[PDB]
Amino acid sequence: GSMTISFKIDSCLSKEGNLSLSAKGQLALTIEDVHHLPPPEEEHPHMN
Amino acid sequence: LDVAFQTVIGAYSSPGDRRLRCLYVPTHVDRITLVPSLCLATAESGCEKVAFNTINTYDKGDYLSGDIVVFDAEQTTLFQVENITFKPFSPPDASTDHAMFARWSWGPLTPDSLLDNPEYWATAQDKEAIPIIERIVYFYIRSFLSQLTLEERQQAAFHLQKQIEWLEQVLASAKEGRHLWYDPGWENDTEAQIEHLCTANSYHPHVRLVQRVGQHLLPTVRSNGNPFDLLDHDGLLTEFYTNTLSFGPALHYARELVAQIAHRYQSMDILEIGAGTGGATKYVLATPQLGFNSYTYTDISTGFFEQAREQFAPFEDRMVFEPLDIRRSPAEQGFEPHAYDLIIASNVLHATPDLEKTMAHARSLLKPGGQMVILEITHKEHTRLGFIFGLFADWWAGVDDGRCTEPFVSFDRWDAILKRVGFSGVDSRTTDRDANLFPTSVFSTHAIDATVEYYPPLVVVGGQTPQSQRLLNDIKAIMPPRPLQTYKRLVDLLDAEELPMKSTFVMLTELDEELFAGLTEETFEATKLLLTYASNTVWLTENAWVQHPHQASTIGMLRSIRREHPDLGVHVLDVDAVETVEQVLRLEEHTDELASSTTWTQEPEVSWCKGRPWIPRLKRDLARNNRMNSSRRPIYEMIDSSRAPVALQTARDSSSYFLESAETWFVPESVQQMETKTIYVHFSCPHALRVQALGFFYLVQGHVQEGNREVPVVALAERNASIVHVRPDYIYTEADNNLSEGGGSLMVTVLAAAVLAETVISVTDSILVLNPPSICGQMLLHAGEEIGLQVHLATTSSWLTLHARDTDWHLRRVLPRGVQALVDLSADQSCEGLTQRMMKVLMPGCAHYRAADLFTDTVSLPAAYWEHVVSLARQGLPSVSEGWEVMPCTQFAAHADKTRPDLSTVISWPRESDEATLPTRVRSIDAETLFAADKTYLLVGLTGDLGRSLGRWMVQHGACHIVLTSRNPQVNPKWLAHVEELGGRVTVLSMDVTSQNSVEAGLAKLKDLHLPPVGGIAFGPLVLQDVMLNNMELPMMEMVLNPKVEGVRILHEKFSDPTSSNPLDFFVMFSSIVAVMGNPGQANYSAANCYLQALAQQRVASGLAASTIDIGAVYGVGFVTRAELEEDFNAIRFMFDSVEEHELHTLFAEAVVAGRRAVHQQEQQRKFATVLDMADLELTTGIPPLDPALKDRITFFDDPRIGNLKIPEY
Amino acid sequence: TTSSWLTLHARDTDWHLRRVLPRGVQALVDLSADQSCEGLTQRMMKVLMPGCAHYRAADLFTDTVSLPAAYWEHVVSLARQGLPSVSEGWEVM
Ligand SMILES: NC(=O)c1ccc[n+]([C@@H]2O[C@H](COP(=O)([O-])OP(=O)(O)OC[C@H]3O[C@@H](n4cnc5c(N)ncnc54)[C@H](OP(=O)(O)O)[C@@H]3O)[C@@H](O)[C@H]2O)c1
Repeated sequence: GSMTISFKIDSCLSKEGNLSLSAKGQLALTIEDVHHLPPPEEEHPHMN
Repeated sequence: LDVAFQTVIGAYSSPGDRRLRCLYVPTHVDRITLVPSLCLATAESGCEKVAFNTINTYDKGDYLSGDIVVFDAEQTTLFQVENITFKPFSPPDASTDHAMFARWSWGPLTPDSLLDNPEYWATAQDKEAIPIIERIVYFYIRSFLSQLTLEERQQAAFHLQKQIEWLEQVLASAKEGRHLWYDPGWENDTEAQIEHLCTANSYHPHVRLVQRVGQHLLPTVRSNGNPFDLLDHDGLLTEFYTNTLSFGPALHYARELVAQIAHRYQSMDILEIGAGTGGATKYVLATPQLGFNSYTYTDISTGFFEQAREQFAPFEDRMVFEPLDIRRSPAEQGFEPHAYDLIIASNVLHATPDLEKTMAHARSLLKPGGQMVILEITHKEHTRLGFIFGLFADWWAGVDDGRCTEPFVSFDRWDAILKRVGFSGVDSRTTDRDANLFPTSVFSTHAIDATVEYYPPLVVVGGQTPQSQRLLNDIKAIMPPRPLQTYKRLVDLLDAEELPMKSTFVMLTELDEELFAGLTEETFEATKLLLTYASNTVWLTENAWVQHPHQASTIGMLRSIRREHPDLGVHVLDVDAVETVEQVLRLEEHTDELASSTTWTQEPEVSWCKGRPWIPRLKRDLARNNRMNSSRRPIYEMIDSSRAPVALQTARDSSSYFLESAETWFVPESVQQMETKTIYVHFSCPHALRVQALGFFYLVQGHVQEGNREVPVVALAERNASIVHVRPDYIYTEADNNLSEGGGSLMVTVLAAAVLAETVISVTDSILVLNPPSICGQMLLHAGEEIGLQVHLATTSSWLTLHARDTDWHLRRVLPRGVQALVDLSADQSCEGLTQRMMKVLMPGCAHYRAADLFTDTVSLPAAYWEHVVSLARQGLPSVSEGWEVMPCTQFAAHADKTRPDLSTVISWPRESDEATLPTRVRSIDAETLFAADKTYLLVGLTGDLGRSLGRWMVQHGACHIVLTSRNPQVNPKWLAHVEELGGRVTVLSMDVTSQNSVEAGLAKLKDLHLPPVGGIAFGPLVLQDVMLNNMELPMMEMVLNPKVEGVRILHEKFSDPTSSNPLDFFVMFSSIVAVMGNPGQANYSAANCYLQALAQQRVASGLAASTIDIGAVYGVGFVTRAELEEDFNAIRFMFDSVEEHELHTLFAEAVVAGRRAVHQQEQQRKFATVLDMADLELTTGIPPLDPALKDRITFFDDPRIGNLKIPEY
Repeated sequence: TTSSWLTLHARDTDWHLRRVLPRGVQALVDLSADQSCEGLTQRMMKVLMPGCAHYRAADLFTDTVSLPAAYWEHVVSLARQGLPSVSEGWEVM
């Protein structure tokens, strides 16, 4: 039920330049053949 | 999602606060996590509006770290974020620094008439330097005199005096000139004697130049060669100017004089003539934070300017370069006439035969009253400087004046000429009692004009006290013929039938019963009447800031009045002892003087201390500014690690190691952590070693001071610092030389690691240790033998010589099958894979311990422990030498790598100040714990957002018991629960500090709650009435004062005992920056805050911890936020800078540290007798860089108090 | 538990763990059969005491194998403290 995917958004601002790395990371997908996250904190009490 | 990210910034920074001083862009997101089903459901639902929460987990400034949680209306989390790291688009620079912090630099109201610093006297060696070369010549000096002058004519007439233009007469007369000193039997042997001086200090450059020029003056004597280029490219003449302890002390006095002048007159237009290479420029301009509005670097030749542009780049923003020929009119040269506040002639007036005309030119460029600072030759002495001086190509240009060279003008003749050319005469001089300062003795003068008058009606109020009576009589006798009125009391003034409305008032009331002690007697309406009838006024106070807080409340009220009524000249004179005259008349006549376009300044607030007048000026306290900004960028300060705790700290990302300030800033908890010994570390282990599951400790070795004995010891520190504070339980006190320098630390570190490995596992019958240090291998074998545990050694370099990338089958073949635990000490991570394979071949469930489990860069005991450690170490000390892997802390920080730990390496901490004075990465004031867990910290009036934030920060920094107080303490109990989660019990007291009964009831309830004794107070109760004094009412005065004034009075009386078992670690009184500068409509507030300041000052003078923080506009929290005044204060931001919630926490932290430091210095007999000694107590804050472009809007820009805080103008 | 028990949740932030997790813990025993909690466990190692002992489910439960009487005596004694917690055929297959 898992899928690990290394992802890299390479970027090139102008066709003159080479392709560079804009972003990178990993993706962990909990999947199925077709409350998953902690409930948020208690709406922090006093906030200007 | 980008808006969700913006939520992190919002948590980090409030609108209008500017805590986001640089553009942070998301650089590294640790973990996003999205529920696609819920996100799609929300998108298709049509609500398209979801709630969010966000924590600004990291906010120090270098990069923000935040965790986000976005959820639906039903509170289901659509997606969350964890440690999203926004890093600045570009690394933060000093231009992004927050300059809110400032200190009351207390400096003289006028430069000292005689610069006589003992540190800059002619030291004994100098008083042996020059007198030795005198001894060479003293025999027949009286006969040499005229001859010497002839020798000094080598530029003008020496080549004609004895037909010395002919080389025969050259070889004759040049050697005869040298023999005018070498004649008495020394002759050429003096060349050796000269060298005998050059070998050491205080005589090197001068006599070395004597040698170097005398040996080559022959071509120059005939006026052919260059007098000083005879030594290539000014070999030592610059050294003679800069380093000689006869020339040098004059330059030190010049720096002192320039510092005093620029302090008293800020934003001076400075023009240095004769700067040349800039040695004098370096000396004078090196003064820290001197008020130069524009520094016109200047010399007769432009050739030096490039060098200046290289030497004075930091001042280039204020510095401009232009050449000036002092022999020529400056206006003809482009310099604006009378456009300079100060001029500095650096030993160049002797290079012009037009001395009088050059000084007249200097006057032409100086504004009326401008300050001329002259370093120049005076009071010639033949036996001391003949050789080098007699050569130069224009120093003798000036004999036309009548005497030898441009005469060695005596300070008396200097005064005569200087007065003739339109100045005030010799106002200041340098101590020239004995010798060695006559060639460079410095003088200070004013560009005299209509100037001070050492007419409007004068009214004196006060004189009731016998000292006040004496001062009133002295005023009457000394005042010039003027219309006069006199009133015993200000109430009598209110009863006065007739008063002049253009009156100049001299108020001795504060010497008598203060206004703020008796405002209920209509003294406040009398003050209104005084303001109405007053155009100028001077108040006299008797040590208001240190002994009479009511007088200081008056000072604050008048400080705000000076802003409310700018046409009303307001002056205050604080006298530490009234009995110690003649200056109040001077200040009154100064107030009558309103020369706005001239250098002379108003002197809004003077203080008479130690028999001299002084003034305060707000100067950016670069120490605490650097401390605050180090939280946001790598701020470096020159710190002495030998005497100041300096920790070799790993980077946050563990990128590398760097030296940082480890100052604990006087945390008073040393009782439960009993007898915390201070170890001055000579050698240490870079990596912290785990110790029997107690934690990670850095193995350190070094001195401990026991009766001045520097006893060597080895301990388990927790900071890896040059100086550590560690409990004795973690110290091995024996001074065993076998545990040699560095080597002993290495062995004890190795055995700490080995004992950890043996203990955390011991249960097993056999273990394997992978790639341990050879020393570590031997000591692990010894420990296993002693504990009866079969230890096997494997090395990837007897040892089981494995290899990285070895196959699992090979490991099965070779690795013993009896192993039950694996201890991977391989610093290199390459072996990691091998280690994994071991877990496949070794016993199932085999215990695993990596190098990170025994060695680490982060830390955040039975005597038998170190006894066994040293015993095992003694089994294998001879295995290696003492300096096996010794490297200095600087070298390690420069070249070490956290990812590549070098186990069995030892940092050698420098011990000499010269060796240890290094650029250390400053640490934030609140980076470390600042508060004790066994004390209650009482935040009075701090129940609002500001106070609650301060309390949560306190508990985050060691405050386990906090008491918020307020007449209406509206705080959610769940907020108390939240702060409890932080590790501190917080309670609300419902204490109205206005009443003694209420305060006593609250303090008794503290005991009823069984809270620890009050160890500190954060006094910040506030009531505001934005109204003018003329329109203000006494009830408003009481309303704003009593919460402040009476509150501090009650709390001080409750905690005024320094002998009590629980003295306050700090008494921080939350003052407003208006207390330091005033503010229209808030004289009430400023007077209350000034009462707070004076109570803090006199409480420190009483031996009790105290301090004040002159806060600006707190946007994130406080009344500015709940009242939604952010826009109003932003509209006047140029007047009051924004103080963030966390920057306010930093300011309070530094105030606490200042109070503790003041107490400790009092233990070091610091008296804090006068206001000049308590600038550190008052942390001035909230004043932005004052832009001259906004001078019109800034209602206090004309106040010299803020002079150092002004931005370049051109 | 990621399902008294400290009802944590998988994918919880390290800051939340610092807020909730007790600071006196010296060892961590991850018995989560589902590997989803693994990441959470890693975050615990960042918030818990440095050098905190770690034990995963593989360290206490495994599918491969390749004693004092007091041992089983204590085991059965402790079991007898909580036998009624569930029925006999709780997860019989
Ligand atoms: N512009 C500035 O310079 C500036 C800006 C912000 C803060 N500060 C400083 O920081 C401190 C806190 O400011 P703040 O924004 O948080 O103001 P605040 O919100 O009004 O908090 C102060 C509280 O202390 C309470 N209080 C406690 N004992 C009192 C008494 N005996 N009489 C009257 N009120 C009493 C006040 O009334 P309640 O009990 O009902 O709450 C007030 O709510 C101030 O004292 C000030 O020195 C200065």
